[PDB]
Amino acid sequence: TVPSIVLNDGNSIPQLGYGVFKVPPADTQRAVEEALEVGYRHIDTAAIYGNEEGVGAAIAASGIARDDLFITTKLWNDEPAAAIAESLAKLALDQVDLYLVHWPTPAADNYVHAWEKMIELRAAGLTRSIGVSNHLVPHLERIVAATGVVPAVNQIELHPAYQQREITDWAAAHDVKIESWGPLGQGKYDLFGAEPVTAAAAAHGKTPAQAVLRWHLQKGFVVFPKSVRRERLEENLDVFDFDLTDTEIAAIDAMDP
Ligand SMILES: [Cl-]
Ligand SMILES: [Cl-]
Ligand SMILES: [Mg+2]
Ligand SMILES: [Mg+2]
Repeated sequence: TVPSIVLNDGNSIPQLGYGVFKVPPADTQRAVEEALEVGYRHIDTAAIYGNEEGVGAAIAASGIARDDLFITTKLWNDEPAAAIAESLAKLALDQVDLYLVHWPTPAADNYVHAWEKMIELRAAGLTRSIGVSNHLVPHLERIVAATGVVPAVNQIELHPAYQQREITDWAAAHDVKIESWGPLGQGKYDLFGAEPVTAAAAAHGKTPAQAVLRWHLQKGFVVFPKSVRRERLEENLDVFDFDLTDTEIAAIDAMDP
């Protein structure tokens, strides 16, 4: 099953979650109920852009203890507070488990302020944990030095061809968990056809997608494979029954230059 990762604030998070994806608002409830039945307990609603009413309905009708669920969401575009408050209403929840704000600005003149706001959100109990996205080592050092609060999570683009090692190393050194955004390259390159990928799939009797997912997992990363078809939901979840060897992992790691 899905292992629970330790967050720096005392909370634990299921390593693999369901990313609500490609679902019109009316079918959202049904989709989440399906993920719940499959076995997912970690839900990420980012991709639905605030169309969370259906998510709330599913949770409410699920029968699952609040404490057994992990609700994640992110602010896309002074407004995290307004944003989260609205989401809470839609979700019919007192708080979410994890809240993340957007990539720092090219102007880099507000990410600190943004972090201060997140800290207040947390203090206000709107979210149990606070994290960031696309924060580089310098961004991270800056917010920590400025606020004294270390993010629980840092969401960054991550896949074999692009690993952002500086970030992951730093994170590991400071107890920050990494969430792999676009874990499978987003179909931008031939990931499934890569020798290191096919080789692992073949050896373990898994699919290439599965092998890659496993790679992230063994590396200690948090992932939200964006599933649509039940078949995929299933496969995406069934990646805890095998282990890539150290050699298998290194071959994949070598995919980046
Ligand atoms: Cl709640
Ligand atoms: Cl992807
Ligand atoms: Mg340090
Ligand atoms: Mg070993």
